[PDB]
Amino acid sequence: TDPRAKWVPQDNDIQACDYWRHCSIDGNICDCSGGSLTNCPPGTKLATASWVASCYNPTDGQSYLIAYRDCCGYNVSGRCPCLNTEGELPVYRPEFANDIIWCFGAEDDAMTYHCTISPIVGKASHHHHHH
Amino acid sequence: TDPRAKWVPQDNDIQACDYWRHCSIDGNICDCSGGSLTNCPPGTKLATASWVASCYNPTDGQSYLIAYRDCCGYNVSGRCPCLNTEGELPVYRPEFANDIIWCFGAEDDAMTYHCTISPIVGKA
Amino acid sequence: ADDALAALGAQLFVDPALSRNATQSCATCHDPARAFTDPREGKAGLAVSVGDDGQSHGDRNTPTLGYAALVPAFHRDANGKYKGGQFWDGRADDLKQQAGQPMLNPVEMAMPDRAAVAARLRDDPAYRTGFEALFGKGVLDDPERAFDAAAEALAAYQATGEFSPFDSKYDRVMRGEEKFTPLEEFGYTVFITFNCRLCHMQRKQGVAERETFTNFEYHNIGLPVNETAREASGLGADHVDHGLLARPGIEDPAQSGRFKVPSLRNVAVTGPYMHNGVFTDLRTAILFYNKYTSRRPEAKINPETGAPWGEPEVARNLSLAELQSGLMLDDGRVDALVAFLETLTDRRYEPLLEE
Amino acid sequence: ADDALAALGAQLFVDPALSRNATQSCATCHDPARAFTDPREGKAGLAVSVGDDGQSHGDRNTPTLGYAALVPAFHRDANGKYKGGQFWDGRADDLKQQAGQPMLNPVEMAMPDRAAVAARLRDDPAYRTGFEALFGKGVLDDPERAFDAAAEALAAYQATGEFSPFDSKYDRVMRGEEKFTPLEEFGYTVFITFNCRLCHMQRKQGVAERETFTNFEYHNIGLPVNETAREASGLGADHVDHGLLARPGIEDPAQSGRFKVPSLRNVAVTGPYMHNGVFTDLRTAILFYNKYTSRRPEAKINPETGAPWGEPEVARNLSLAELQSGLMLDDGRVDALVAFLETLTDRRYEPLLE
Amino acid sequence: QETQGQAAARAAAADLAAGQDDEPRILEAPAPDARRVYVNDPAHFAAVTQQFVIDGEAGRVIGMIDGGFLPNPVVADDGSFIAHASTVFSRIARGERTDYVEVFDPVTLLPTADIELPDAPRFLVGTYPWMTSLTPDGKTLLFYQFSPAPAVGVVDLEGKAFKRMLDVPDCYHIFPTAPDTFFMHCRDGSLAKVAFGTEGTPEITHTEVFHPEDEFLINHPAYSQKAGRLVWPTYTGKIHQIDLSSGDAKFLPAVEALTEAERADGWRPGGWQQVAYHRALDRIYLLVDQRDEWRHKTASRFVVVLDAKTGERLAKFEMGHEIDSINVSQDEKPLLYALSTGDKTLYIHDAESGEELRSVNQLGHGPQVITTADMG
Amino acid sequence: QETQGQAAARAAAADLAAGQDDEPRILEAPAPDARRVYVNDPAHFAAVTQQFVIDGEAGRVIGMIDGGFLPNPVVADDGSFIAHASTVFSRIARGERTDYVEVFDPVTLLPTADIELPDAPRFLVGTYPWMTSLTPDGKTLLFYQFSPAPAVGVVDLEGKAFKRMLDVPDCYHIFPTAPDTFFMHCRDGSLAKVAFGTEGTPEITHTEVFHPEDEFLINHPAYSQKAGRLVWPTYTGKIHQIDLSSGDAKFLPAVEALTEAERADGWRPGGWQQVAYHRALDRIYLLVDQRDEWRHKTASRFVVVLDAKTGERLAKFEMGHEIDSINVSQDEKPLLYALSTGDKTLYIHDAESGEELRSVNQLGHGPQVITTADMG
Ligand code: HEC
Ligand code: HEC
Ligand code: HEC
Ligand code: HEC
Ligand SMILES: [Ca+2]
Ligand SMILES: [Ca+2]
Ligand code: NA
Ligand code: NA
Ligand code: NA
Ligand code: NA
Repeated sequence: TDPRAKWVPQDNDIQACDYWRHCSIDGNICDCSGGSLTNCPPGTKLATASWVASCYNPTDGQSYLIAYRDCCGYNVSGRCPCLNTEGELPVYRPEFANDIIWCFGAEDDAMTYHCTISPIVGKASHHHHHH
Repeated sequence: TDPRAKWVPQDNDIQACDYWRHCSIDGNICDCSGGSLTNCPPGTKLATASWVASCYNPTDGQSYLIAYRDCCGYNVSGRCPCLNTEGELPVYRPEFANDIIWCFGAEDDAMTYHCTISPIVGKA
Repeated sequence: ADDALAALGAQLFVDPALSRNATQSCATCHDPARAFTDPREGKAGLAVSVGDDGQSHGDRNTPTLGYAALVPAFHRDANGKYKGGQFWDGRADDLKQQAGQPMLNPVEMAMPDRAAVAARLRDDPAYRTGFEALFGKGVLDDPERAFDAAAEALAAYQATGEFSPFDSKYDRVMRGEEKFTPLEEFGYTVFITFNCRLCHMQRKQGVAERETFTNFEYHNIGLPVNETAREASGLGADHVDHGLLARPGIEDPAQSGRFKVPSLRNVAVTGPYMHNGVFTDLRTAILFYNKYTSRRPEAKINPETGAPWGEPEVARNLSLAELQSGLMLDDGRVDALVAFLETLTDRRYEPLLEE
Repeated sequence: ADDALAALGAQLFVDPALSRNATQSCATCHDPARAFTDPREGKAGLAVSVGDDGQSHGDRNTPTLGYAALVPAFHRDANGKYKGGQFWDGRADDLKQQAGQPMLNPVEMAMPDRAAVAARLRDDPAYRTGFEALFGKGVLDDPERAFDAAAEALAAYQATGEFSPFDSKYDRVMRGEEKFTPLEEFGYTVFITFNCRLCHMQRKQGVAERETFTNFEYHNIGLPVNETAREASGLGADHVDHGLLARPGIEDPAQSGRFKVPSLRNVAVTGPYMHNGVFTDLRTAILFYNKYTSRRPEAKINPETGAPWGEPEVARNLSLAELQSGLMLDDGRVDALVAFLETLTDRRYEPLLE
Repeated sequence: QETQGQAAARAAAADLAAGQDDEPRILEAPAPDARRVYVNDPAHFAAVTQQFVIDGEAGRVIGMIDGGFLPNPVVADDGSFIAHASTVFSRIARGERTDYVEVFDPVTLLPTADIELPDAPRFLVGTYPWMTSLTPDGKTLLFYQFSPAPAVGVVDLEGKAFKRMLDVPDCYHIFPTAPDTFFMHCRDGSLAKVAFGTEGTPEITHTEVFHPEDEFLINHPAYSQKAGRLVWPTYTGKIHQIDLSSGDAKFLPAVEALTEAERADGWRPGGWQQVAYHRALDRIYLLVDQRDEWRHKTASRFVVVLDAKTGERLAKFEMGHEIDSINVSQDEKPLLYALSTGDKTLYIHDAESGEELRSVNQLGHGPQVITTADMG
Repeated sequence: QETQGQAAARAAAADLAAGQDDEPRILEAPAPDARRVYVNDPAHFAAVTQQFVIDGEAGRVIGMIDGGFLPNPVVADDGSFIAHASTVFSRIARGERTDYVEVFDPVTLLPTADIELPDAPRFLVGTYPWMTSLTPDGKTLLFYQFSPAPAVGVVDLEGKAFKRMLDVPDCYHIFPTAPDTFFMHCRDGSLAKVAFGTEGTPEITHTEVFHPEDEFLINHPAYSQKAGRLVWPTYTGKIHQIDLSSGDAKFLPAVEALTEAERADGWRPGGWQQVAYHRALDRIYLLVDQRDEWRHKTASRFVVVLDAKTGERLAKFEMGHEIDSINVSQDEKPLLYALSTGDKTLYIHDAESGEELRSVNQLGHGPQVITTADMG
């Protein structure tokens, strides 16, 4: 809760903003509006675009690439809001930028932001952000 | 601040929920989004319909008829929300009912609730 | 002196010597037994009145004189609304300016000119004493002064408590002397929450000291021509009564068809209604406003005729912002409004309510 | 024994006695110096290969054998997507079932029948020894057992580490043994954030142990006919390659025009690209995906011809949900993708990158 | 009493250690069941609004549905669909208004119908559940209109079409009893029975007057369609009960939810959905607290439970929060749902003991209405 | 010290006592002036949002404007109009998308233009002011598009019509310099000048690269169009200044908003609108605090004020609240506006002394962007 302090990941509670996979999430955690860690809630549309972060998992000491995806087509959930920005770069490095509504590719051209999922896609880190 | 205590009017600050004319207000006080006690904010539309309450004025000991009017056509202001229900009767006595969106008559058929004004219209 | 001027007006008011054939006084058409309106039947029923010639009908309904003395002199307010004045089109600035006009109007009292009114005043020793005492020796020998004095007297008489007694049930209830019935109370609450109060209350907000249930403004509420009255008046099938635009010096076409909001005091006993006496029953006058709010077919049908209300005499400048309120008056609320408007009757006319 | 089986497959793989006129072996078309693809220029360039008769050309491009051993046997998954198998249309279930097919294919090695294959095997004293040691005495006298055994050996050989060494720059970087350059890391980031990872990664999520940059699924990405290859193939201007629908037992019309997602390992050195070899340059292969996303007129044009890409050979079943991603690849991201895909080249082929 | 988020982290960590793959996708809500509860958030008259679908057993949001300005939610008792009557505008809260009904599949939450209501005919009012109502067969939605006069609109959900407006007397609310019949409450203190057809003036019969002009009947009566039971508190916690199960109104004896001593000491009901009724147990629940007589929409902290037949008090629960609305699940061992508008939290209680079991917070801006299905 | 609501009570009581009548009506906002300030609430990505128009001198809300999903506001510097580019959907957050520009009269707040933008071309992103920009003459609005690629749309406000999209390089933000010219910042670290006065593809020229690949320029640079000054901090508080006043980019000496010692002690800019620029004073204001390097979007409690010409620090203010965004009025004795997203409050400070003068609370759900006109 010091907002300016270095963020400290945990691996025990995915609805909390300090859960290790949420290291560059911006919005709301989908598990709090009827989705789950890596699935969208009923009625929303899963975007195909993504943003990446290398998130350190304190459990096994490894850094994993989390390719976030938005669940779109609904007004924002309002449950479990979180903004983290580990390795987050400005908009002109959009692969690592998180203010962008990443709803591209969602079915029915859905473009409104409801919540974000945090699936792992790889094990790697970045020049600009490595453990 | 005890929400269940008898409402206690004051005649010293119109932006507060216990201001005497707001005895049956439901919504938001217009003076807090660019209107005034008896005028709507710019860009909103003044309804012609009204609901009435008899509100005691602690300044002069008199009860006055306040014929509330909604300012309509904008999303709810979100500022100075208030809900009082002195004398407020259920919907089947609509002249004294305050959950109804009383936007009837407003220009451009505006029907969304923004805020409410509290003009006097008579002695009660 | 304030008393003496009014007492002179009292005599002139009932004096048929101020009409050409000496058949008609102000009291003929403004009958004190009928809230100062005209009980006499003419070719258009009670819609319009017959002049001293026994043949000429006017084109507008004779209004009460009760509470006319509360109306401001004619003026334009800053928000650009004309208000106040006398006659349904506000063409007289005030009561004094209005008073001479029936005397000289050939369709009413039909005196040829001021000198002729002065000659009738001189013939009466009581007028020579009463006028000379208030206005000076010789007043009756100067037609302009004699006529202006007569108008002053009449205007003073109509400013007396006799014409504006404030002794209706409404007034009594507001003094805490008695209470409305649930039906009268409902009626009052309807009147103040529906659109009626937007025009038939003195003020926009606050509390009026001597409420007369008019804001003295001018509105076109879109009434049709009263055909039988229009035929009786002789003004012709192509005539348009432009209301306030007929006042000399008003040129603004937006004023066409607007008439002065009447006080609703005594309305229950002063039928028929509106500027041309078009509706006989008070309920019908109230039902008229449902044509702007109700979507039912009956809303558009005049219950007195079984036919549509009719095209407005003046289609333009209607007060639609006020009239198209989005809520109609169901029969319970019309009943309540009737009940409430009957409480605006002066105590001495309460006996007329039964009939 | 596993070693012996694969070693017998190593012998078969380069043996032209498995072709009718003894002019060609597996290795002729899957040349180990070219990541097991075909370097020979025929009538349609390198798009299609010539068979043992020196004239017949196929209609599809010869794919690498590297990493083909990682592909699951053909099956339909629980979401009703078909996965796995061998050939561009998955018509073989696995490497054993596929190995026999070029041997008997008249447009490829052209042996008339299994008996003719068994006879050529019996002619070689080393094969009598090697096959008998593994499959028993007289295996070569029975054409069915001989041909099945030859297929088993070849499939065993292709499952050795030599075909799937996992020694590319990408493998080294994932082992933490070196780092991508900035351009290669940008390229990897583009690959995993744009639509490519929807089809060219083994798993939906988690970490793959032996990634080969394909999910083994079948997709119609809407490629045009390769006119010169289709001419060379002799299949007729009237022919339509229906992809997976051509697999016997597949009847579902939604599979028409879908082909197996290829592994992108060694992609930089196995041009030309796609099932018909239609694009010679890796950059053109990447740019083709911009046809579904960019609104620039240039996105409609094949840069190798200067003319429109051409209508899809099969109009229907296009993977539009995946392809119409709403984001185009500008030239910087194309450069980054090329750089990334170059890191998927096996160490022994790095000198081909040039 | 590992939390939902904790269990999920444990399971995700175990899938990661196991190398388990799963496809990111759109989830289906679990099958509707007796413990599903919906909470609607009118959001203090905001132009757009939210409904939260919740599993009351787990205390978990299982989905959401967006709505427009003061929409009216309905839930089919049999679990087959949910719907709402909603209003939107071409430029957020200005411009052209469109009123519409949407019907949603209760598992995928996708709209399966979107039915325009001509001439913007909905009554915009702080949300009263019985201002829009399903007939018992689920085939018709009935909604109230106030302007220009009281009327009821008829929407055919099976045909996905607006049918007609019925003109009614000066009456309010809509309690359907049959495919073609519903009751309303009239200003004169009667109920009106309205029986309607595709065309033609409906047959409107009034019942006897059943309350005086100075007893005020709340805007949120409870109505059990399957029981035909209309449970109607007044401001003093006197409860009228009307049995419509015969198809006509039968007036049952009145009960008092509060004792004479409690009323003398200031106890009155108060909140928004102040009353609930459990059909199988025939039990009435009422939000009450000590309050001044005109603080009838404030939250209350207590719920009294009474036998609907005898009026006998069965319990008085201390809720431990500022509760505005209550409702119950309609199964055995029901849940008592206690929604706090100020805390934006639904508290989920054992209805027999009163104990708070679990709670679901962050339910929008000003959540007020709880709806359940009576599936039994 | 009498508050606005107190003074309003006394005036109302005086009107009553005196019998003064007034007509209830729709107020006009006071004429735009240097101390009017606009606060936009993107409301944490909600589908509908609000803008608050405030008199900074009285600390009073003088009006509001409703918007759709992540709208971009613009304010004409001469006070003649305000406008936004906004996005709505036919069923709250689902269905057909419509993007549009509205222009509003700044006293009546009435829309004087509503211009549809074909094919839903806006970039939907947490609000960056210079992602939609007016040309200096006020006749053209330029907005950014990200999908399918960076592009800039040209809207004719005089003709009230969308004109065309301009294809650009891999670049971001729009800083207009003339009626037909604007600059953007490229991924490669150059700025691009885009000249579009002629029809067809614009003339696009790049500067030299002005920052390295590992120096990160924030999403909220300050741009004074009347000065032609682009003030662009990096994550460490190094400030790039580009002078666009000749129509071409000239790079001014870089300045450091923080000392080497403060940076070694953890000081970094952070928040949303981190930087403001006062044109007449040629003065730079930067929100800073001690933070980990990747907490760059969190609130800060300090503002440093520095001379743009020399880089000399003029002041460092403890703001006394968690501030996300700052801006300044462009008059003499300017106000320093300090908005807290978490408190939903705009704190209004004397820019000279840093002292807090007044505040305006309840500004929506998550307010983040402050805009002022430069009327001098
Ligand atoms: C022949 C019938 C008749 C006689 C006699 C008559 N009036 Fe009238 N009175 C009318 C009519 C008709 C109107 C409305 C005319 C119009 O609006 O043009 C009127 C209107 C007035 C009004 C304006 C009231 C209002 O609300 O606008 C006053 C005052 C008035 N009369 C006073 C007098 C006085 C004083 C006399 C005697 C000197 C008099 N009247 C004689 C028929 C008459
Ligand atoms: C927009 C202004 C306006 C509104 C609103 C309005 N009126 Fe009127 N009313 C008038 C005017 C003007 C007249 C005279 C019309 C004419 O005769 O040309 C009038 C006349 C009447 C009359 C006839 C009086 C007479 O002496 O002839 C009655 C009765 C009446 N109004 C009752 C009502 C009631 C009750 C309501 C509310 C249902 C109402 N009015 C609403 C303007 C208004
Ligand atoms: C004349 C050239 C040629 C020869 C010789 C040849 N191949 Fe192929 N190979 C191909 C072509 C072309 C394809 C793809 C054909 C298709 O998909 O229909 C192919 C496909 C395969 C595949 C499928 C790989 C994939 O990703 O789908 C395998 C395995 C294979 N070859 C192994 C062999 C073996 C083992 C031999 C020797 C018995 C062999 N090939 C001989 C040209 C040849
Ligand atoms: C919808 C699934 C899908 C997507 C998304 C996809 N591909 Fe492919 N890709 C394929 C299939 C299937 C083929 C073989 C197509 C064929 O030949 O019919 C292929 C072929 C290729 C080839 C030629 C490989 C070879 O050996 O011939 C390359 C290079 C390629 N893809 C790279 C990309 C890149 C880079 C992306 C992202 C820009 C991408 N793909 C997106 C399915 C996909
Ligand atoms: Ca009359
Ligand atoms: Ca190839
Ligand atoms: Na007539
Ligand atoms: Na005139
Ligand atoms: Na070719
Ligand atoms: Na087949």
